[PDB]
Amino acid sequence: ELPNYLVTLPARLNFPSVQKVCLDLSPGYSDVKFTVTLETKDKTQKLLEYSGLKKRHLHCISFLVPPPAGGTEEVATIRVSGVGNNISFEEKKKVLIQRQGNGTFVQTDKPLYTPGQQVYFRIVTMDSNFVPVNDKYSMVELQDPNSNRIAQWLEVVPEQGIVDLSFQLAPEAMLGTYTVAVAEGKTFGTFSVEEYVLPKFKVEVVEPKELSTVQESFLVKICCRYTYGKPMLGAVQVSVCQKANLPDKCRNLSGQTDKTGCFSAPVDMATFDLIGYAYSHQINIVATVVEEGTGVEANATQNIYISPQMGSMTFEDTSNFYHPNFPFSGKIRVRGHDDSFLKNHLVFLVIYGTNGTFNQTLVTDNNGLAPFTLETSGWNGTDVSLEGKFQMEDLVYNPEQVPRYYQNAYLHLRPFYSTTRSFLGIHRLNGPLKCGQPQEVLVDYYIDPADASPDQEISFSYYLIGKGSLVMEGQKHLNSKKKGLKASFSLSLTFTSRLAPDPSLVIYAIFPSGGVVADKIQFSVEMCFDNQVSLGFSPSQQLPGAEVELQLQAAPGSLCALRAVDESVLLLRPDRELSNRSVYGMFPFWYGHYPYQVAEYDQCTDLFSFFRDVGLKILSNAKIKKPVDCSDSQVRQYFPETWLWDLFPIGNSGKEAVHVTVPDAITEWKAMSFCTSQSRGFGLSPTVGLTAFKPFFVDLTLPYSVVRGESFRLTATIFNYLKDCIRVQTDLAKSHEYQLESWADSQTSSCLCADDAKTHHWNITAVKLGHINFTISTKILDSNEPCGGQKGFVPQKGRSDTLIKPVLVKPEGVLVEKTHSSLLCPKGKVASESVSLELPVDIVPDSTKAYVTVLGDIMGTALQNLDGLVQMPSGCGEQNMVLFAPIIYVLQYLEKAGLLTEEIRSRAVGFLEIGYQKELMYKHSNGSYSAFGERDGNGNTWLTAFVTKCFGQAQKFIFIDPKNIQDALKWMAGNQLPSGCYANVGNLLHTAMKGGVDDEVSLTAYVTAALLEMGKDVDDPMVSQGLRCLKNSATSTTNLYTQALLAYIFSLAGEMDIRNILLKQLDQQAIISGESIYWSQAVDVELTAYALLAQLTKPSLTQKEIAKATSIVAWLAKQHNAYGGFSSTQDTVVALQALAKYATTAYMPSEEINLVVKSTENFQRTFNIQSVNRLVFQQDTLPNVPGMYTLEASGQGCVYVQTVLRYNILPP
Repeated sequence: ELPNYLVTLPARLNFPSVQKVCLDLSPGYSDVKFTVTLETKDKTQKLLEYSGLKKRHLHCISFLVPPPAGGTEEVATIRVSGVGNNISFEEKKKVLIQRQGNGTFVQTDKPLYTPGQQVYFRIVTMDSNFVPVNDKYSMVELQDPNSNRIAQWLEVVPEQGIVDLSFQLAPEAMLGTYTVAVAEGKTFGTFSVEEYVLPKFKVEVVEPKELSTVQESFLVKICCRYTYGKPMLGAVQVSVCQKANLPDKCRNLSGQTDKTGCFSAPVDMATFDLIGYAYSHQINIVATVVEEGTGVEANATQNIYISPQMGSMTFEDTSNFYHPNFPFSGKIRVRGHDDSFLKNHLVFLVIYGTNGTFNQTLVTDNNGLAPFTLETSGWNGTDVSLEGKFQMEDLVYNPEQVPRYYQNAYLHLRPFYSTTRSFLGIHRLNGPLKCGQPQEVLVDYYIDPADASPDQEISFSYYLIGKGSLVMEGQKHLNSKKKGLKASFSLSLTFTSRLAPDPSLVIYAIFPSGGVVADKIQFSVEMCFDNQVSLGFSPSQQLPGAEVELQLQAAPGSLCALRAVDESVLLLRPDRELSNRSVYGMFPFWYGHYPYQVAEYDQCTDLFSFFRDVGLKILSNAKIKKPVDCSDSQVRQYFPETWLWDLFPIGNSGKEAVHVTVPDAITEWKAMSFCTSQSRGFGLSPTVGLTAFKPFFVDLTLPYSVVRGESFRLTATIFNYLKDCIRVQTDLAKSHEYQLESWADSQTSSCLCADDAKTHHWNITAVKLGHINFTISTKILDSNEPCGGQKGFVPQKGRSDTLIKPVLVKPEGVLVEKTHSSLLCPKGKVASESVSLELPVDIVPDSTKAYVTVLGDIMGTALQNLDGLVQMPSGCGEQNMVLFAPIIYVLQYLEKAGLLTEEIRSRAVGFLEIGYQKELMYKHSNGSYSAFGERDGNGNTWLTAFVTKCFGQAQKFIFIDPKNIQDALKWMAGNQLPSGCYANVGNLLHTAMKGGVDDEVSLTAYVTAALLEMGKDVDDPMVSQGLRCLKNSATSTTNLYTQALLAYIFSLAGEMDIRNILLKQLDQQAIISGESIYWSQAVDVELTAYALLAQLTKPSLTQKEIAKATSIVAWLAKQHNAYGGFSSTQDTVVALQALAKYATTAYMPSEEINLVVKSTENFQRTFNIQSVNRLVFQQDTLPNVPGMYTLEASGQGCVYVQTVLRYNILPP
């Protein structure tokens, strides 16, 4: 009898967690002493210290993880040693300790906001074991669509791992996709802001789910459903279309819905491409429903792939491996073409192997499961292949017609390592298992009584492993004294949130000959949270304005964050999802085997592959490893946007019930919640709904913006959902803020029967500016006369309705935007400038809107993109030169703008040090620099000028050799000729690189501009040699690009004789866009960089040119694709060069600026711009009648202040 040990532990170790190690003991020993200890570079801790017993003992302990030595990565050594009585077993393996990603998300109360409203958001950080961490937040920033950090929160703490923040938008807040970025990382939450109106109906496809070629005609059922669940009536236009790989094959249906509310029509596919491979097999259905009377329309899209498979069957519950000389079992799940499941269907099973191909026929049951149990006695331990088909024949794969093929299932089986003649198998537990409930597994066995021997009571060791960690352990002893036969037993397993969506389970057994019989299966648990959260409403369908009981159920001691939103704002845009797919989605990287830093294998199906397939480190001395192969009335004023945004504390009962008032809307409020306990973990409720509904009410169709002075149509649609015919009476209220031209001058009494909508129309002229209220009241008139064909009934509740709707009113005419700029940049003295706000007097009253905006630092976005540009290095191709070009310009801009942190500068110059050797061996021996390999080809003159530009501006950082400069000087000593330029010779023919046009005088400008940034200047003869080809060529100018490069070459030449003529066609041809002006004609950013770099050469500059250049740096600053994207080979380098010379000339970053604005009627405002809120783009409206304004600034730094006068003019 040979005793043996086993040691198991996880392979990937996480610091904020406690992990499990286990040691398995044979009978015998008991005079030796087995330890397993984790050791590392600075300590060695004790995990298990144990002496053996007379049985198989599985000792399991929980241990805390050491911190990583590098901060996020460690290869620690796990050591097993058995000492005592002159024998010393010793074995070392390796494990990985790493800090896992704390998964961070941000949710908002809505994805879509009007101007003048307040955005609320919640911010959650997560651990991988689903307990939220109270980690410190550095900075939370809220950025513009024009990428200005308009809000910033510094040093904010989460209570119970979550933090709720708020931000107020301007009444004149501009429209686009605002961003909430978190902790300088990957956590982005985008919310859109635009001018909208709330729809009251959604439109959806009902009957076409999936389309196949088997049928001949199908049905479309477009159903328009209101947001409170009632059906509606309107005009439907349906357009079905096919995409061309060219006239689009399309069919248009039209009609009107019914009392059910769904409109149906049959569609035949004689129109669509069902013949062969001509168009795309992807039908697009677009439905447009116009509501009657009001005329508001809704769209509905549906993209349906034309399925060419009649059926598909898979191996859902089948193992990868078979035990030899023992029966095999499996399930086959046979699915149809459109979510249908084949019952009692024929299954053609065929098995391939070294013995040959054998035949099997099968029939399923009325569920769709297909069970097969077979014998592997004749397989003699060889790799076999399972194959399953539908029938004996097959449909013909026509290469010219539409193919109708099947999905024949294939599986490859490899035998278990047959070191024993015993059997151990697990019957599976189908698909999705419910979390929290205890499940039962049935596991069968057969011990052969000739190798294992009868006298030893055998023990089966069961491991339940989830997310690469030993979750639940055990060992069960069964007597084998009876010379036992094939029997079975059961195990109890509970699946929690610590268990995976796909956890595994291994039962092994060790015999006294060293043989192991073992089996590993995988499960399917639904994506669980350990905190069961139930969000409920009582009575879940209430009239609006009354209270409901909101019940939150979670763990005791929880913080429950609740969000209740309207369905209509979800009908504009779909919000960011928060479900079990989303929370589990941002985590996992454990998917499969060991990590690649730590997996050591020997190479030219066993227990080692069983533990490797779950990612569990394991070591022993037994034969557990296969040897290695070489292979009544109610007033309605209300908030339509977010009902509930309150956090709630949960007491010791685990349930909290509150009374909340439903807002005065006829809609569905979708509510959801997520809770946090530190003990149990994170929870998440399913999204529930509260239908706020009244039987008889009023809805208004009105735009949210009405321009003043002229008429617009207001539609009042009255809805009846009762069971009687009622004589309604509508009354539009009268106020001085609007007027009407007597469209039946209100007081309108009219009959309307059940489930009906009646619209009244008015043409209203807006008189007063701003947010004005439209007020309407409806009453049920008494039964004087039997209207509607029957005697009218009068209800008792909800007889009267009154709706008040606000509407923004804007002044009439076109908007003149008169802008003025200033750069108040002092150096330790007060600096006083002034602006003038003047207007031509033809204006409408109350239209003058003016605001003054101060910004500290011009670059207000992508600050971390400059520091993140230094990553992902390479050593081959032309990608390395482009990816390592702009790091020099980025670090030049960092050291000229007070942001050169020495650690990232040292890392970037180390990267450029190891990239300078990988760019130095691209030199041609003729004197130029090569592109693809050494001595491969003579490149263009632009490539030589660019490599001497990126080499000659790196000697302030890194040792660059000077000999290639002299070789390049001898190289273009023959390139330029006085009797004609453009010798050219060679060209860059590279993937997705073109550069510019690169004609004669442009390449002359590159070779006479890029060659002087080694500290060189004028008195050179080579600028005069290039100048001789430009003495006559300056007259032609070759469009705006080459007049910009000729402006660049005479801008640094220092002469004025043929400079100023073409300067009267450069600056005034700029594309003026507010305070962010630029030039146009990839292309536009290159021309703006060339123009800005052309102005910033001469030393004779003043305040107005500096403020104009500040506007150019502002437009180049508010871009994410200019820097951080190296797609264009002369955009990022030239733009950062222009930013570097702008930092060279006058501008310095704002350290501390006290600024104050003053007017003439005793109004002053003081702004404080420190070093931590210099990125904040902060404004202030001006309440004065517009005129003279004075500004002054003091301290250290520069601030850019721009003022805007936006008013409206009536048009002559």
